[PDB]
Amino acid sequence: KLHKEPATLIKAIDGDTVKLMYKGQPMTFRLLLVDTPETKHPKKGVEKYGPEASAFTKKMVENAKKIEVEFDKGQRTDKYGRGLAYIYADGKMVNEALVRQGLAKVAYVYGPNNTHEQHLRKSEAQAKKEKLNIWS
Repeated sequence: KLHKEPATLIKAIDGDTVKLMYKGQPMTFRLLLVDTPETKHPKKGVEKYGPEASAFTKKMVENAKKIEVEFDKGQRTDKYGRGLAYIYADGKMVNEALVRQGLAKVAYVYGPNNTHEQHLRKSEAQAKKEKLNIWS
């Protein structure tokens, strides 16, 4: 079973990445299962909707009373040393909120870190149906 753990916001970095104090250690977290438009992307630097997805993740974690991280059941850090997790701001999953607004698409999923994949795909199908942001 997955469980939520407390964390503290240090800084939002991009739509898909936030730095948190987790267990008294500063680290960078990559949001599981979502691909956002980026402002810190190699070659293609600032993409269309990159500003807007960065601003949305920043506003959601900055205004939160409690942030929690939920690891999935496979590896907990990627090859760049980033924590791989579902991030919750006051009980609402940031990964799902971005997909529901059309500011992220669900990533190509493989491997054991796939628990909320069907939930996110349902939210993406709704954002697409409503022609929101990435899908307008």
